[PDB]
Amino acid sequence: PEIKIVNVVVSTKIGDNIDLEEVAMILENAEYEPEQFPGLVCRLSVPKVALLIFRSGKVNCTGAKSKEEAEIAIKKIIKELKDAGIDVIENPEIKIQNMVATADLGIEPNLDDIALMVEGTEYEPEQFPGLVYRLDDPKVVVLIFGSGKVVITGLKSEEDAKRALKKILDTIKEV
Amino acid sequence: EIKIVNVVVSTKIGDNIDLEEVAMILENAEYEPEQFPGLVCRLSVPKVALLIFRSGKVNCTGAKSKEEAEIAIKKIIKELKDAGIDVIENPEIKIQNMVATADLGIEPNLDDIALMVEGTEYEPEQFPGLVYRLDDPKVVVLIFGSGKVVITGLKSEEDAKRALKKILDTIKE
Amino acid sequence: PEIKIVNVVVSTKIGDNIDLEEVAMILENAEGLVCRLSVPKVALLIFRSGKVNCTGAKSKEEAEIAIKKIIKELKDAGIDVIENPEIKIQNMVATADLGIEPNLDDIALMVEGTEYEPEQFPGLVYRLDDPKVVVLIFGSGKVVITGLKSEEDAKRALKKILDTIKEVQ
Amino acid sequence: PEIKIVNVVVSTKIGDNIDLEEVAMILENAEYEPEQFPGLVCRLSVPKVALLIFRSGKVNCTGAKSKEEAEIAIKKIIKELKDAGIDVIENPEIKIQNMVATADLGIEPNLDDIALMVEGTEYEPEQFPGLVYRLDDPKVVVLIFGSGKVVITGLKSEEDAKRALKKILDTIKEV
Repeated sequence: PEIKIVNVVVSTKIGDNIDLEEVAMILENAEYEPEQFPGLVCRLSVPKVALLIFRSGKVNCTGAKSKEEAEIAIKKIIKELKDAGIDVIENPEIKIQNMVATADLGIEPNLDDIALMVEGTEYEPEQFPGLVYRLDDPKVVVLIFGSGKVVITGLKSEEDAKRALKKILDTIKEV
Repeated sequence: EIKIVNVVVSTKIGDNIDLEEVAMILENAEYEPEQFPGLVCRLSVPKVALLIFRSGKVNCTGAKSKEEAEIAIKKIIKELKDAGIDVIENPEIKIQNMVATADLGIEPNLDDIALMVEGTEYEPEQFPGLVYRLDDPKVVVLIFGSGKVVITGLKSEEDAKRALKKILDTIKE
Repeated sequence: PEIKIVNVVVSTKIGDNIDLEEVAMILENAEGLVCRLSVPKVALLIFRSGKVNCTGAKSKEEAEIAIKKIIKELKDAGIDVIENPEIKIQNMVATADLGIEPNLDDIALMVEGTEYEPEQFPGLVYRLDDPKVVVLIFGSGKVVITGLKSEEDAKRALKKILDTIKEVQ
Repeated sequence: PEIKIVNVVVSTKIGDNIDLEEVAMILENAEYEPEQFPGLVCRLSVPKVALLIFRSGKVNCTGAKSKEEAEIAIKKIIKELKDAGIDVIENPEIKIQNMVATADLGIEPNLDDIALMVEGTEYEPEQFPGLVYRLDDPKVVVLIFGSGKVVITGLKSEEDAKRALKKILDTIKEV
């Protein structure tokens, strides 16, 4: 009946007008094909994250379990580039773009009843698992599974995750 | 390329509905006034469910189309009217939601998309498929590794096509 | 404080390998090829490459109107054009009011990446790295933010500016 | 067109754990409000330069016409603190952090032309005088006025100011 943040998506900027051809030589597991895509994708083994680095120096990062874990990943790559003589932003702003939270309702819900009794939900066991439920405040998408597991996506903060859960729990309560 | 798999519809069938009597009239009707104030009636063929309130409000799920829902509703209304309940004979049926499906034709790289397209969420350990929430039109899109796309929150088949176009354009752009 | 977008610069592509000398025949006004519209009041610079640059629009949508209107003219004269081309914001000017009149000498000493020299230019110049913008701060408290690619970035820029200036006064 | 340096911003470190209360006791024109702001401000009249001094020993100095002028001012302050019995480094290295350079194009530029034809420029005469032009090498901000006056900021060296001027001139030439 409590929020667990399980993954975050973060944006940052680690430099300006970066030479991606040089970056691709420095970094490990760096995929760079300028004829096919503009960005460079770096998949870190430790921590287990993927980073997309643009010539502008903007970076998108997926896979981290938390902001702090994304921060380690980002700063590890900043150090690699700095050490190789790239001009970097050494303590970048790490902005949360998305958070994914889980909770367990503690009961196995009847998704057919929810789908019929709660407005703005959909459910089609043949097409996808679980029930989809969009909230307007906070602006999230909620997935509720037969196990009682709940997944909240689109979140901007842990506080919003808490607000989301209250609303979910209060709506399910009638049912 | 858009196929509608289910609809959710609403209607208004009357004003002062005695749910206890409705429960006597309809087969397989779930009514427990203390727990929830609405009556549930589930049909097996078609696999369609109605929720009926004392206010006369009706919600309906499980139908493949608005027309199939309308047939379900009309049948139930006739049972109630014949028993003596004051109901509206031809109520207006309003689409509240849909599940629409499409195929990309390719097996997409969801990792790339989650990395490359802002406003998407992909966490395969939680849920298969990428979640892509839109505002114009206001829909939730799920994209699967197979290339299957499910579009939910729709109010019409034409918003589905707007949604699908924006999806395809974004994954290109 | 609220941000006002005062101008945008947008780029697009209306095709490839345009013959500019024959474009000046179709579009009234054409000094690549410079074209000036009255409604909306915008200017467009078209290269043979197909690239278009546009200044003067209040918004992306105003620019979109001007580009679409000149596309529809080129189309009819037999030039091969893209009808709904992707338009991209290249720059903006955003303005805000701090809500206080700042001490520009205080900021120039106490905040790094600022310069101030009233005899050469009015206002204090403040460079940010993320978002990568140039900010002009005036004694009136008025700020001008340039180098922007989005309104979200203008919001992010102002938050950082206000926060740094709160630390000064 | 020739570069004139009009001002410099310099930094240095004058010691390790400087007692700012005692610095305020001896520097005339010293502003120190530790509850409001951690640094001490000293504003010199001759020459018109200002210093910001931190407990870390970090010093930032604005107003000087040159690095040397700034160093002279800093050493005068150091002598007072040394004379006062405050532990200071007597031979600090003065680092240029910023400079304002000016030049004259020799022509009265058509700023509207430049705003259209040169990328990374902005011009909004109702909001500010001059056209704003950012360079990435050297990393500077340039303001160009209808008079032909050019101001270059963000400079780390006089040599970089010259390199900036060549690029500005080359750009205007193409317009």
